Amino acid sequence: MKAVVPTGKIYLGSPFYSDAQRERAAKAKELLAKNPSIAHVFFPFDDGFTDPDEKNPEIGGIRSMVWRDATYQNDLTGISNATCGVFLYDMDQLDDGSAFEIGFMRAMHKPVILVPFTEHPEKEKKMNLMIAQGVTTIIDGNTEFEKLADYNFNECPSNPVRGYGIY
Amino acid sequence: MKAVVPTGKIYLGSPFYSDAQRERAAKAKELLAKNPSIAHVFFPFDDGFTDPDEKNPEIGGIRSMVWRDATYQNDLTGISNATCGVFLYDMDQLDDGSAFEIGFMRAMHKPVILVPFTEHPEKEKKMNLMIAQGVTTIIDGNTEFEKLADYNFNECPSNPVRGYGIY
Amino acid sequence: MKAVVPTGKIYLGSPFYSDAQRERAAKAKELLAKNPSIAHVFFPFDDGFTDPDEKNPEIGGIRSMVWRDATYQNDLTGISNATCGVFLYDMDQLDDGSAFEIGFMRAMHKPVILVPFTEHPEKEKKMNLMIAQGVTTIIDGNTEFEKLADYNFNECPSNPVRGYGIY
Ligand SMILES: O=c1[nH]c2nccn2c2nc[nH]c12
Ligand SMILES: O=c1[nH]c2nccn2c2nc[nH]c12
Repeated sequence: MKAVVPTGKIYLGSPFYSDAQRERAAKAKELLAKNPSIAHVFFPFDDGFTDPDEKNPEIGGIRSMVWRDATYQNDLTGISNATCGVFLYDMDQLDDGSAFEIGFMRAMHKPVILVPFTEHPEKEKKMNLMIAQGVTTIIDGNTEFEKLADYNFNECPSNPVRGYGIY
Repeated sequence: MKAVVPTGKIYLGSPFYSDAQRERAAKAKELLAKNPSIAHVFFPFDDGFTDPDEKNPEIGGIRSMVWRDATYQNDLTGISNATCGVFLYDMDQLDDGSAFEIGFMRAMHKPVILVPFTEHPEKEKKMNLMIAQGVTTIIDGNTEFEKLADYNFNECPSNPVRGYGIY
Repeated sequence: MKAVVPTGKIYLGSPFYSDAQRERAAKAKELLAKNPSIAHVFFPFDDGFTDPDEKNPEIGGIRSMVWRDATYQNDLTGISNATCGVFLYDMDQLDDGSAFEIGFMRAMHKPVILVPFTEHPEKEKKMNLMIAQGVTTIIDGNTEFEKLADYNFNECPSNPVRGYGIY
């Protein structure tokens, strides 16, 4: 039914190194900010843990175990707090972090919205079975990105992945 | 304590074919709508998934696997998002869907409010052990239905099933 | 990133026998009430279940199984509804109830804020490995209690236990 207050709490999973990825994430953020069903959005790369004992940290890049633990746990906490996952999913460069997180959320029985992106529509349209069956809602990033502004995250209606060859 | 905003998110479980069942559901919805502790109510039958490749689908009839998956997942998603379950539970015609959902929610450690209905109070008062022990709060549907309007769904105080013979 | 509404739902775990304990709980409650990230706070001892069939029940005495079940379940329900745990943790008299609840919440992947108190700073600073590693954020109760008023419970940033000997 119609929610009295917004209840949607989104875990936004995405790689964040290159341009386009960062641009995708930013646009996703604005779109979600326009959605009246959303109470909160968590994006892992926004904040960050600082290890006082960590000298000259990179990103390459050997990191302290304290930093690793704190950041990983910040992400798991984000998944725990979240009601649903929204993943900006690069089909050209598969991100195993995002896949890990999708599997994690599905094991918790939480709904997962997959938002796939490709710069090669001329190439074969294929998906790993675990992703294709694991995700509960697909919203195409190249053609339907704008739907993130209107999607009812209070209820997260299903939309099974179809039209992808499956391996 | 007193909630700053309503936090109650209800999964409302009930069969929805017959008259009476539908009436029960409607009254339940109104009562819950009057409750200030509730942020959201999900009722499985309100919306629906439409499989484009499904021609002339019948309730009770053979359904496509896509529709089955999407609908089942819509319910599981509702259970996931919910903080608690409220089941309009017909003691005269046992619904195994509702029982399934009760078990699912209890396995997730979520509280379950059972709202039993009978058209034969003069008849034997008996309940299956898994339901009687599984549910955390009982509110009699014939005599206490109205309590759905005032019950504090921010905290869901317990009220164990008593007065039922157990098999 | 920034919440549209507060989403923090706190399970406040603490013993409630001594005046010192009750005072800690009270101050904690007041501090949390000032936190704009918090939607709701649950404290187990605030309310109570009353077993009509229980004659002259005594705190610390033999309790009816109905009371035991209902009360235990009220706590588990509090943990279920909660997004995170905040534990007023007496390092001088270890409370196994609170520890139980911490383990329960961590098994559910929920974040746990430990707020340790000691009146014997002269003694060695030691912690059980399961508590030190189980907890996701430590806020010292003796020196940093007030931080409960400002902490962002929408996201619950990590802060690993350091400075304690580990046994
Ligand atoms: O720096 C990060 N690398 C990274 N790989 C996977 C998740 N994350 C993550 N979340 C927050 N910061 C980071
Ligand atoms: O609500 C309670 N929770 C709880 N955990 C451990 C003991 N207790 C306790 N004793 C009386 N009421 C309670």
